[PDB]
Amino acid sequence: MLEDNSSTLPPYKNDLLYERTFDEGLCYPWHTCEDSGGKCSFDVVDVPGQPGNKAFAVTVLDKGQNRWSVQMRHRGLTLEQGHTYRVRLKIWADASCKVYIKIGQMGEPYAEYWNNKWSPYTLTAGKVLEIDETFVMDKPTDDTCEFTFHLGGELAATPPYTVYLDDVSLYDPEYTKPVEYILPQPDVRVNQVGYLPEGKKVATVVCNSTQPVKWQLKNAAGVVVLEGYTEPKGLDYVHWLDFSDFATEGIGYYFELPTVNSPTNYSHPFDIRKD
Ligand SMILES: OC[C@H]1O[C@@H](O[C@H]2[C@H](O)[C@@H](O)[C@H](O)O[C@@H]2CO)[C@H](O)[C@@H](O)[C@@H]1O
Ligand SMILES: O=C([O-])C(=O)[O-]
Ligand SMILES: [Mg+2]
Ligand SMILES: [Mg+2]
Ligand code: NI
Repeated sequence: MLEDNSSTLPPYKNDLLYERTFDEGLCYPWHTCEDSGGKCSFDVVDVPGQPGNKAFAVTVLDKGQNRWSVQMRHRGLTLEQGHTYRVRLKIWADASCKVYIKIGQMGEPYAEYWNNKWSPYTLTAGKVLEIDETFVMDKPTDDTCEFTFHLGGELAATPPYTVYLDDVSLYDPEYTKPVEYILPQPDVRVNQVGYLPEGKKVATVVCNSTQPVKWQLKNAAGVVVLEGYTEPKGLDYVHWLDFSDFATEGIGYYFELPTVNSPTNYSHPFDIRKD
């Protein structure tokens, strides 16, 4: 499920970005680009001092010739004329360096629609830069935009070092992500392929009760391997089911809500595994 249930960002459905938190250990569609001598590598890693939180981590390896020689970006975005966008992120580095952040066209003529008025930011070693601001898309609608961070050339410290990105968001109240319609879902909603052992794992539960409800994780053989109570969130009634510490690989896990008087009181099957 693409929904991230971030407890501090605006609604996922109104975000132009598809990955914001990285807490499940995945970064796609975020990716690097290496150009004109630039080299880098990437991973998703835990953040020291922030338990449960993971960050997109791009290691600069060769600065290359230009600032765009090393990039981390998210493509496929449409900025709409007359709309107001809110830009939020946390970025830091384990070497003092600089970064040029922009939202613009991915190809020629490379129009830039937000770019901190053409100014790079400075990332002092270990010090977090947090951005939270708005801009108006007053140019005509463009469907070739990317949210990108240029790290190369003159912006770069002496490699190697790593730049981290987290809770990155592009919010427009008048935008709703494209949708597929889905069949009525069972009461427990999971990621239908699954989770990495080390990733955050929060399922969504809908049920009649306003109060917490008993849940059991069973393996494929139907044996209970973990139990808890849900955490009620709001309106039937939406609850969260956090099983992040469970890390045991297997195929065909599923939940059941044993006390819930519902013929759909389970989840679909899913896997925990490294793939
Ligand atoms: O074509 C090489 C490379 O271009 C990258 O875009 C750069 C471009 O090279 C540069 O002329 C312009 O001023 O900056 C942009 C980036 O904002 C592009 O990002 C790569 O995908 C492409 O392979
Ligand atoms: O903003 C829009 O037009 C939309 O939701 O596609
Ligand atoms: Mg995600
Ligand atoms: Mg995170
Ligand atoms: Ni509009």
